[PDB]
Amino acid sequence: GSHMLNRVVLVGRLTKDPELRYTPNGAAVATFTLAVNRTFTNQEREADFINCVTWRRQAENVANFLKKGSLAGVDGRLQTRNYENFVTEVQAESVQFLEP
Amino acid sequence: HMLNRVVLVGRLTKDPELRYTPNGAAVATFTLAVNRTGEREADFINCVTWRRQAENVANFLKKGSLAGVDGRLQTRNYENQQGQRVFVTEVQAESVQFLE
Amino acid sequence: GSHMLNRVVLVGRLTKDPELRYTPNGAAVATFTLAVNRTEREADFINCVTWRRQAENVANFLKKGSLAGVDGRLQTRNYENQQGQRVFVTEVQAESVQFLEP
Amino acid sequence: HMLNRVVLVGRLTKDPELRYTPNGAAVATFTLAVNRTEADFINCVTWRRQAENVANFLKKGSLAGVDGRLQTRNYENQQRVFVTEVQAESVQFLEP
Repeated sequence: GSHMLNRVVLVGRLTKDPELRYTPNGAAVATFTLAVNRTFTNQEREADFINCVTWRRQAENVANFLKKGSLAGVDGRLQTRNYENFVTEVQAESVQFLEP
Repeated sequence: HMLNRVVLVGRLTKDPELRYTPNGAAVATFTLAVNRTGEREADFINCVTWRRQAENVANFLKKGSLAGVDGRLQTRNYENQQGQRVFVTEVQAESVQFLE
Repeated sequence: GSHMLNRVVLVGRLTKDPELRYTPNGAAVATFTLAVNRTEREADFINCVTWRRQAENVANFLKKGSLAGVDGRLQTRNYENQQGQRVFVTEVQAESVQFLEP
Repeated sequence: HMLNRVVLVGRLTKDPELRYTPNGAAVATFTLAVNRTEADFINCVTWRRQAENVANFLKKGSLAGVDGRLQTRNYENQQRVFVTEVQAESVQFLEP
């Protein structure tokens, strides 16, 4: 592929504790959902709920330091896992911990 | 209130769909295939654009055309008629870029 | 004239208190510099500029040491100085400023 | 670390400049003209495989996409010189 860009940057709050597991190849994987407030206001300020996935030390740092309600920033890519009986999620290659 | 930024460059998988709201707001939708580099080879992102940007999409973009998007990631999740939670993730394109 | 994208997103700490000025037409304009840490140089100094309501909020809520997030565009204002040498200016025109300690 | 992400799409103003470091690492610099929504002229830098691709694929006026980070750098002139550049992790361009 030529001329392909895919970049996402989000800051939000985890809706619940992150879920850490390990893949068959032993790679740690931490998942979590990020509530990101919208810019505009309707009628009430709605939010968007974005599923994120992290890998290896990134996933391990997430599991140890981030909890429900923690503020976190992610930098990564949009990835899809559509199947037939669509899924979209953020593959976060960097996670910033905005709280101590 | 919180950071939310998406930038993509890919190629439309089909011709864009255009429609005007009864009040005259143009809304155009399309799906961007973005190639990666055993694992998945590409991702397919649904995009939404409004007003002049949407009229540009409909007049200049077709299946296979190269297009770039700059916007935010939003969700429109809902509960279907069968009590099942359905997840909808889309890119609200604030700016659409294309050749010519 | 077609196919152009310009997007910057940063999180950093203000190295100094923001400076608030007003244009000849009365528009508020606030400037500030962010220290953006890296993963021998430890952080990059990036000059930011904001307008109107965003500038008012920056002036009221952000001070030296405040953590801030910016989303905007890269802009350049290069010129020729008194001695005839070109000097290059790069700054972030922030469309939105997130205050991470309100 | 903190968030620092830049994405640009523009046109090279000049042919890219290919240099090498003492240990043989390729380094390519170029300037992207990005029209405002009048244009901005942003200096970019890339390394190694990406640098080699820039050198033998991009020329004056070529369209190029950049994904990277906003950084500052030091390099003596051929006086101390300080520059603000986009460090490109990936450089995208149109199939030759």
